[PDB]
Amino acid sequence: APDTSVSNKQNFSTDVIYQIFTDRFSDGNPANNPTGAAFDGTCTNLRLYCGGDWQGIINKINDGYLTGMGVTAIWISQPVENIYSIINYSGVNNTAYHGYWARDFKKTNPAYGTIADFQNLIAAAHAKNIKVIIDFAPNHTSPASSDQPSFAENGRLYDNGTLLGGYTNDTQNLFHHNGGTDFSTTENGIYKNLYDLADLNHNNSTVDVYLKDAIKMWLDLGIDGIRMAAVKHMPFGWQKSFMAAVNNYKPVFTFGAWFLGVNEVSPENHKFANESGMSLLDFRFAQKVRQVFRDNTDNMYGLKAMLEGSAADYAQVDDQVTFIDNHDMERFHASNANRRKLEQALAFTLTSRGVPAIYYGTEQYMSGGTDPDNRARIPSFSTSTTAYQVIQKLAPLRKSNPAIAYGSTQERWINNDVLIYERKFGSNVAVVAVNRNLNAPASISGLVTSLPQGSYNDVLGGLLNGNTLSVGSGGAASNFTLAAGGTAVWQYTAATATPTIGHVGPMMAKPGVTITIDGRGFGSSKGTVYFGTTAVSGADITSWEDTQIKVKIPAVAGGNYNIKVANAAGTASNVYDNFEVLSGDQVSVRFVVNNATTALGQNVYLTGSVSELGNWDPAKAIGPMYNQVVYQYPNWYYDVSVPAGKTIEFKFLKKQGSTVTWEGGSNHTFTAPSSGTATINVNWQP
Ligand SMILES: OC[C@H]1O[C@H](O[C@H]2[C@H](O)[C@@H](O)[C@@H](O[C@H]3[C@H](O)[C@@H](O)[C@@H](O[C@H]4[C@H](O)[C@@H](O)[C@@H](O[C@H]5[C@H](O)[C@@H](O)[C@@H](O[C@H]6[C@H](O)[C@@H](O)[C@H](O)O[C@@H]6CO)O[C@@H]5CO)O[C@@H]4CO)O[C@@H]3CO)O[C@@H]2CO)[C@H](O)[C@@H](O)[C@@H]1O
Ligand SMILES: OC[C@H]1O[C@H](O[C@H]2[C@H](O)[C@@H](O)[C@@H](O[C@H]3[C@H](O)[C@@H](O)[C@@H](O[C@H]4[C@H](O)[C@@H](O)[C@@H](O)O[C@@H]4CO)O[C@@H]3CO)O[C@@H]2CO)[C@H](O)[C@@H](O)[C@@H]1O
Ligand SMILES: OC[C@H]1O[C@H](O[C@H]2[C@H](O)[C@@H](O)[C@@H](O[C@H]3[C@H](O)[C@@H](O)[C@@H](O)O[C@@H]3CO)O[C@@H]2CO)[C@H](O)[C@@H](O)[C@@H]1O
Ligand SMILES: OC[C@H]1O[C@H](O[C@H]2[C@H](O)[C@@H](O)[C@@H](O[C@H]3[C@H](O)[C@@H](O)[C@@H](O)O[C@@H]3CO)O[C@@H]2CO)[C@H](O)[C@@H](O)[C@@H]1O
Ligand SMILES: [Ca+2]
Ligand SMILES: [Ca+2]
Ligand SMILES: [Ca+2]
Repeated sequence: APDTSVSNKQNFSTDVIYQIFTDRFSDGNPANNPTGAAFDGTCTNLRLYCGGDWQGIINKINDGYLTGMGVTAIWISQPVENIYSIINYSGVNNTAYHGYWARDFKKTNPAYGTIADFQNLIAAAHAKNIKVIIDFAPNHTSPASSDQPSFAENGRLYDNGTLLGGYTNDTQNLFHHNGGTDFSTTENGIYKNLYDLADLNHNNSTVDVYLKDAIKMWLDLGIDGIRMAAVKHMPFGWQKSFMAAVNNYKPVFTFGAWFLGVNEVSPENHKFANESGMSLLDFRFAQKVRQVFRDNTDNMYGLKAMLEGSAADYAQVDDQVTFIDNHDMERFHASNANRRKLEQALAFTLTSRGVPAIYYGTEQYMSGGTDPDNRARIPSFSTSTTAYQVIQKLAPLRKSNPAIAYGSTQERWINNDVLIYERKFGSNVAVVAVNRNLNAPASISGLVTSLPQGSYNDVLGGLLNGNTLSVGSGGAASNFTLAAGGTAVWQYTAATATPTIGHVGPMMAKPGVTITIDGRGFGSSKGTVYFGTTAVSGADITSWEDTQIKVKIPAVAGGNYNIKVANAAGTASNVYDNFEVLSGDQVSVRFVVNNATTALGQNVYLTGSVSELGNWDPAKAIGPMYNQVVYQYPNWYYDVSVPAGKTIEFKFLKKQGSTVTWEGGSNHTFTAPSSGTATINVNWQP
C-alpha cells in the first residue's frame, strides 16, 4: 500500500480532513432523532439536536459531496453515548447534540446511530477512500453538581450499561472534587472541572483501565484517527500512557485540541506535541492565518514568522492539524466580509505543511459568532461555490504532490501583503503565491524557485485570479503581475531517485510494534532501516515499496532514535529524528515528593533510571511538578508514564532555569504496576 492509501492509519499529511459536526451535517435517519424539547428539526435552536446522524454522513459520502470536494478524511463528533438530559442553563435548554457529554464510552450515541450504523459508516468511508477520525473526550463525562445529584445526570459514568459511579457520593474517587478551573494555570485547568464538566480521575485504576479499554473498542471498530478533546485539561503524563496503549495496540493518527489564543506561543504546547505521543491542532497557525487574512491584525511578515517558528518548535510540524476556524470559534467568514479572504485562507492552508482540517460548511461561506452560532446546519450541499472548487482543486494536491504533504516551507518572495512560498520534497516542488491585498496588484520580480525551467499554469485555473508562471534557468521566474487578492499555485512533480523520508508514525512505541515510514525513493526492493546505529532488515521489515515501508521496532533500549533508511543499493536517506522507543508497556504513575521547599522560580522535577524518566538526565527530567490542586507545597506531585512492572530508580531535582540541584541520599526505588495506576509517595532527601 502506498503512503496515500486510505489504509494509512498513521499518516494524514496527504489527506484533507473535513470536520463534521454530526448533528448539524445531515439527518440520514430521522427514526433516531430525539424527541420533544431536546430536538428541533428546523435547527433554529442550536442548543438542541437537529437530527444530524451517521447515516447522513454515509449518504454524503456516497452522493459524492465530500469526494467531489477532494476530501480524504473526516473528523466526526464523539461517537460515545452522551447524556440524555436537557440541561437548563438559566432558562436556556441545552442538549448533548455536540456529543461532548459522554456517559458511556463503550456505547454509542443513539442519536448518531448504532454500533452497526457506525460500522456501516466506516465501511462507506473506506469504500470512498475516506479516513475516519473520531473525537474523544476522556477528560470528563457531563455537567454535574456534587451537592445537586438532581442536576443533569450527576456526571454518572457507565461501562457498557453498568453504572460505575457519579459525581455525588464519589467514595470511589472516579472524579476530581477540586471545583472548577479558571484557566489560571495548567495544573489548575487539569485537576479542576473543565467548566462544570465532571473531571475524571485518571489516577484511578478503574477509570484508567476503562478508558484505555474503551479506546480499544473504537480502535477495533476501524477508526483511522483520534482527535483528543481538552488535551490541556488532562495530566500530560497520563495521556502519554494513553498514547502508549493505543500505539502498542493499534496505532492510529492522533492529535489533541490545545487552544492557543491570539499571539500565544506556548513552549509547553510545543513540548506536549513533541513528547505526548500525539500531535496537536495548529491553533498558532490558525490564529496567525486569521490575523493575516480575516482580521488584518498582522501582515505577511507575521505569517512567515509563524511558519518558520512552528517548523522549528514542532518536532513533527507536518503532524499538526491546521485550520482557519472550528466549532470553538467564530466562523472565518463574516457575512459582510469579502469571500476572497476565506478562499485565500483556504488555498494557503490546503497547500501548507500539516494536516488541513476544514470545518463543515466553510465551503458554503457559513458565517457565525461563538458557539453555538458557529454550529448552524449546513445551508446546502452545493458544489457551485468557489471555496468548494478551491478545495476541490487543491486537496488532491496533498496526494499527487509529496512536496505539499511532506515538503519543506521556504519563503521565496515577500512583502506586507504578498507572500510567495515554496514546498520542496525530493524531485517535487510547489510554489504558492498569495496577494492578500484585495485592492492592489503586486509586481513580482526577482522571484527564484526550485522549479525546473518551464511554463507553469495555475493549478487554480485562475480561479483565485491566478496567473501563469514562467520559469527560466536557475529557477528564475520571469517578472509578472500578481492580481489583487490573487492566488496562484504552480507545481512540479517527478520521480525521486534518492530515498527520502517524509513521514513516520507512530512516533512513540515499544519494540515489536510496527511503525510506518512514508516518503519517496524507497525503491521496490526491500532495503534497510536504521533506528540509530541499529540496522533492521529482512523479516522485521513487513512491507517495503517506493512510498511506504512497514517495519517492526527493534528490541533496543528505551529512548529517542533517528530513523533513516537505505535502498537495496545502500543509498541512505535523510533523517527523521525524534522517534521514541518506549521501555515497554506503559502505566500512569503518580509521583509525590514531600517537604521540597523552594524559592520563586525554583521548580521540582523528577529523574530516573528509565528513558521515561530521562535516564538521570536533568535536561530530560520530568516536570515542573505541581503543588496546588491535588497536593500543596512544599508537597509536589505529577503523573508520569512509566514502563509497567519495571523496577525503577528515581530522584527528585530542584530546577532554576537549567541549573540543577540534585536530591540527597540514595536513589528512590519502586516497581511500576503491571497494569493500572499507582502512587509513589517519598520524602525529599536533603
Ligand atoms: O460550585 C459550582 C460549580 O463550580 C464549577 O462549575 C462552574 C464553572 O467552574 C464555571 O466556569 C461556570 O461554568 C459556566 C461557564 O462559565 C459558561 O461559559 C457556560 O459554558 C458554556 C460554554 O461557554 C459553551 O461554549 C458551551 O460549552 C460546551 C461546548 O458547547 C461543547 O462543545 C463542549 O466543549 C468542548 C469543545 O467544543 C471541544 O473542542 C473540546 O474538545 O472539548 C470541550 C469540552 O468538552 O463542552 C462545553 C462544556 O459543556 O456550553 C456551555 C454551557 O454549559 O456554562 C458553564 C456552566 O454554568 O459555572 C459552573 C457552575 O457554577 C464546578 O466545576 C462545578 O462542579 C460546580 O457545580
Ligand atoms: O503562575 C504560576 C506560577 O507557576 C510557577 O511558579 C512556581 C515557582 O517557580 C516555584 O518556586 C514554586 O513557588 C513556591 C516558592 O518556591 C515558595 O518559596 C513559596 O513562595 C512563597 C514565598 O516564600 C513568599 O515570599 C511569598 O512569595 O509567598 C509565596 C507563596 O507562599 O511557595 C511557592 C508555591 O506557592 O511553585 C510555583 C508553582 O506553584 C512559575 O514559575 C511562575 O512564573 C508562575 O507565577
Ligand atoms: O544576493 C542574493 C540574495 O538572494 C536571496 O534573496 C531573496 C529574498 O530572500 C527573497 O525575499 C526575494 O526577495 C524579494 C523580496 O521578498 C521583495 O520584497 C522584493 O524586494 O523583491 C525581492 C526580489 O527581487 O528574492 C530574493 C532572491 O531574488 C537571499 O535571501 C539574500 O540574502 C541574497 O542577498
Ligand atoms: O549520571 C548517572 C547517575 O545519576 C544520578 O546521580 C546523581 C546523584 O544522585 C546526585 O547526588 C549527584 O551526585 C553528586 C554528589 O551529590 C556529590 O557528593 C559528588 O559525589 O558528586 C556527584 C556528582 O556526580 O549527581 C549525580 C549525577 O550527576 C543517579 O543517582 C545515579 O544512580 C546515576 O548513576
Ligand atoms: Ca437523525
Ligand atoms: Ca481533567
Ligand atoms: Ca523532526
